[PDB]
Amino acid sequence: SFVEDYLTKLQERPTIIENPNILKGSKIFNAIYRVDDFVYIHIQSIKSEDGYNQYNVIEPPRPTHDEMEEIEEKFALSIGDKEPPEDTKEKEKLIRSILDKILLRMRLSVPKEYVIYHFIRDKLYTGSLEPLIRDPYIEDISIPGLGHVYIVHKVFGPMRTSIKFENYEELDNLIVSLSEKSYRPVSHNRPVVDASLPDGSRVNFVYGVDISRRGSNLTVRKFSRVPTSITQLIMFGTLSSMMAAYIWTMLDEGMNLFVCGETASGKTTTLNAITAFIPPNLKIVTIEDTPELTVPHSNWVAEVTRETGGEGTIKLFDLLKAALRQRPNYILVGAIRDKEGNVAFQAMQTGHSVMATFHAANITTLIQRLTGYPIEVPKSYINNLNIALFQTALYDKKGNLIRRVVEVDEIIDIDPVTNDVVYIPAFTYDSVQDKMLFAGKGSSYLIENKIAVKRGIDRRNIGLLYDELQMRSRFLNLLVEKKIFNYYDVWDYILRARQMGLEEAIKYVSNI
Amino acid sequence: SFVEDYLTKLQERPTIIENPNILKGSKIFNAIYRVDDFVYIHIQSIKSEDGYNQYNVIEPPRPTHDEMEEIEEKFALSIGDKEPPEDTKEKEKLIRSILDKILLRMRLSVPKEYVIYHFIRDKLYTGSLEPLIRDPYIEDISIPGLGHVYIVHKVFGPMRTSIKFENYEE
Ligand SMILES: Nc1ncnc2c1ncn2[C@@H]1O[C@H](COP(=O)(O)OP(=O)(O)O)[C@@H](O)[C@H]1O
Ligand SMILES: [Mg+2]
Repeated sequence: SFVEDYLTKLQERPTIIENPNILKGSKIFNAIYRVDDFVYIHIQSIKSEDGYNQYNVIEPPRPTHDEMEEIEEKFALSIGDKEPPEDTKEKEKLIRSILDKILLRMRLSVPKEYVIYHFIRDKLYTGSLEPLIRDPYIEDISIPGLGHVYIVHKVFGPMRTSIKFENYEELDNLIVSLSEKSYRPVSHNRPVVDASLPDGSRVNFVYGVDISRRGSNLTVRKFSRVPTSITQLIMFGTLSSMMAAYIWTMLDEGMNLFVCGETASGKTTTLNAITAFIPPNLKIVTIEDTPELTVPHSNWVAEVTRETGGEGTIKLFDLLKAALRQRPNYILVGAIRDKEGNVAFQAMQTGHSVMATFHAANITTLIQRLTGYPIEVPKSYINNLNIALFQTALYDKKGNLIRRVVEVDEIIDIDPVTNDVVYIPAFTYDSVQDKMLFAGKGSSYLIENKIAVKRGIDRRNIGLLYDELQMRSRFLNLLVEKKIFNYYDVWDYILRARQMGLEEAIKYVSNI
Repeated sequence: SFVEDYLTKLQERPTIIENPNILKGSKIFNAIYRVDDFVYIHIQSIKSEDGYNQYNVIEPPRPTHDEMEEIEEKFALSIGDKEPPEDTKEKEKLIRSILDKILLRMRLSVPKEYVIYHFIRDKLYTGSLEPLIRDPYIEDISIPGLGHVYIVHKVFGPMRTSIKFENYEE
């Protein structure tokens, strides 16, 4: 076996372990754990001089270079005109079959199963990075330029791996090839690309020695295909159950809402979580530069922009215009920054609800940016946007990083004397006690001028609305208590609440 | 009676109603109305958690792939790299004439009227979508991606149809 082989070259043998969690804290060890049937990891407790532990990937041996060239060329010669299917499984099925035909009649330097591993690894997956992708104990992967691949391991922290890139052009080719597999090719014109690998891991590419002077570089950040849910956000303290119940009520009624803040404040995460509040039987069109939103609704159009360096380039603006003809109930724009913002408000003015993330720390800044170049939403249409929430990163007393929705504003008007926004802060934040404050009872213009009127409830039975709100807050609190945190489970519980009512829903989930 | 054929696989018995207006707005229902001679619609409420009720298309049975393929081949032959005229109604007329000419002495697994329906439906109209286009109670039709065709119905609101697209290429 390829593994046992490797061991025999060693000065002294490492102990086989199920996983590195046992090695935690320790520092006198020597171990090999299994990842795939094709990937074993050898971890060495002896630091390098620069304090890196060594992460050694054990893979089966590769065929010769000339063998590989012969195979690729034959593979290319077969089928070479036909395009492969889009479906990843059907694609791999086809490739393995074709490969099996070519190899059958060949005399290989290494076993067939090994040629197959490496061919598939390089052609369909992430090549020499694939073992790192497959190890669940890897958090982050970095190729900073020529040299080793560095990782952050959940047990050992930063480690130097046995994988090396010693050639500029080979490194360029890796970045080009991986970005193409991530559906968003780099180019010299647009050498910086954020995207996701097929497994869902986030990847950042920086292409070309003219920008990344030690060679093209990349960073992979692993993390769930399952998006963070609204119950997790409540448990984190990012928003209260009442705040979530409020948003839930508003999305039930088609309100337009922007999630605002600075970069990495968590805006996209919050937008994705609250999307689960959009009623299930509605049409959702998402428009993004790269996919991040994981919408659970069935009627979901997911559109992504494209840069070609010429004809065929499609921007958020173009997609948003097309959405006016796609009968969506909600349009979710990944981020609004340029003239697509103007079209977002056109969408609102034509009866489509909209959510987006936006870069602004407060309502004053949000309105200045919406109404100014290059967005130029006219002032009298600004109140089509109903709600702006503002989210920020902070440190607590201990120094731990936290993210908090620090204000939720209802947009009422722009005052003609003179050009200041009229708004109501429905929620605010006390940074000292780390608590969310509600305005609250009989403070919301949206509850008591839009929803109450639709309902159509009188100003003296308005308690009925605030009671439904307090109700939704209890149900959410209950989900948190019972540790219903998974995105799709939370979605199911929300749909369940739609389909038997709150009163019946709270009382159910109280049992477990 | 391709409708009766469809009906009999059904455990429950859809009421025939000829007009779905009389169901607005009932949360329980299992009925059938006619759209035209070749299209009946079976609508049904279920306990779906995402709030989509069922809109099932009832069309005549298709001829086999081999039957259809033979027909398309002969049709191509009968044209002989001649471009259609430029009118459109005179087109369908010419196409239906050629069809009769070709099906005249063929033996098909399904009635010849059904062969013509499907053939004309895929060649001239919108294929599997055509019943939805023909149904006057449908406002929106969406194929958002792989999965079901979704519609918005004047009586029932958004519904999930029985029509499915599960292959990227097609
Ligand atoms: N409420 C939260 N609590 C903790 N971490 C969060 C929260 N929201 C987002 N994150 C994490 O913070 C980082 C930035 O999140 P993201 O939603 O992309 O922010 P933005 O969209 O503002 O750039 C990501 O790693 C994400 O997993
Ligand atoms: Mg974001």
